[PDB]
Amino acid sequence: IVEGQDAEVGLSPWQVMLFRKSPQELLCGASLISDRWVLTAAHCLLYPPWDKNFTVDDLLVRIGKHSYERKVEKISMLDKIYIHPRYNWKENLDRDIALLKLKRPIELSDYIHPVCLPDKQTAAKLLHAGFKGRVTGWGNRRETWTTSVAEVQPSVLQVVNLPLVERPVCKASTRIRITDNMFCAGYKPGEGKRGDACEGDSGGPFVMKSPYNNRWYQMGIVSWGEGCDRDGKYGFYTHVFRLKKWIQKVIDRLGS
Amino acid sequence: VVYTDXTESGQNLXLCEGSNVCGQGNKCILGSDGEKNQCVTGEGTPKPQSHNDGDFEEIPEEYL
Amino acid sequence: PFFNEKTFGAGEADCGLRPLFEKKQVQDQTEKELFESYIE
Ligand SMILES: *[C@@H]1O[C@H](CO)[C@@H](O)[C@H](O)[C@H]1NC(C)=O
Ligand code: NA
Repeated sequence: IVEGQDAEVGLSPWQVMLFRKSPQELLCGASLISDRWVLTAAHCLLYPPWDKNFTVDDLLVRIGKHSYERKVEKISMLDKIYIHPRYNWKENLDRDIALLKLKRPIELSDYIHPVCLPDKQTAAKLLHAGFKGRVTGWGNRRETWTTSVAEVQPSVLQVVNLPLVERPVCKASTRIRITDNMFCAGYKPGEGKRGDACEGDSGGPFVMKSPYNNRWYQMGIVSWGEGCDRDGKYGFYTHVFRLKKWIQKVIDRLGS
Repeated sequence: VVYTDXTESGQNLXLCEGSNVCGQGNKCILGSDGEKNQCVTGEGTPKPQSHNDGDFEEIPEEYL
Repeated sequence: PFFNEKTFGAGEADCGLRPLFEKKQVQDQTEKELFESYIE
């Protein structure tokens, strides 16, 4: 998270870190949507250009983390990986969505609690240019560094609040083909403010709070960016609501 | 994924011309000093993934 | 329930309500900003 702040404890109890087993390292963000299911981006799991295709033995997820925070964080193995069948990494990450099933259901706590997924009304009410959502993750505090990556890495979970940007403005900001499965968010140059997702935040959630029911909803998954926090550029995010039918399919399949 | 600046000629899936990704099917000719970079048709090598955050405390051996 | 609880698990009914915030009728440090964006 570029230009964000230390999150308060318990701010984002649905926050999940995806972790490689050996070597131990942060791979991506993710979110908790039930006691048993975790949402992330496809590209966190499958990405041919980097020769990346993880199996369940390669990965752990970590939940309830603020900074090993024992008696507060839960580490879980994965039972199964599900990647959207029409995930198009060849072009520019159309349908960048994946579900991970936890080996075993976890207990909820002050620090562990699922986010809501949007429905039709939620999307219609909340997705308007200028409405601000919120991005959280453990990724780089800056796109580049002088000496070492270590220098831009946060000690605690970062948060930033960023506004949805108009589709035409999103399309005008880049030459990449934008689809209906994506949206962009961020401040225009010469707005008063800055901020963006950056390396190690991808797969993490873009949430919005409903005024109507006081509940948090994941409208987005951090998907892609040209740089982090560059002027005239915007973060792009998987449109979760538009892909909800696939989410339902996977979860409602018998013996999933 | 974040597309960052190409660091050697021949790379793709990185920022080549200004803040624009140079995509698959293309490769990035790095300008020397005073030269612009050029994204051209050709086979490119993806800019490698940067060394991830591997700085955490060790977790129980049970989780292997 | 949008998901069958049998395959989805527990969590849908109580989702999006944080134990350290909403459950306690307490606001986080920046959520006011989010609501201002809807109103102003
Ligand atoms: C993904 O890996 C699995 C091996 O579990 C395989 O079934 C599938 O065909 C792979 N896809 C790619 C692009 O390697
Ligand atoms: Na920007």
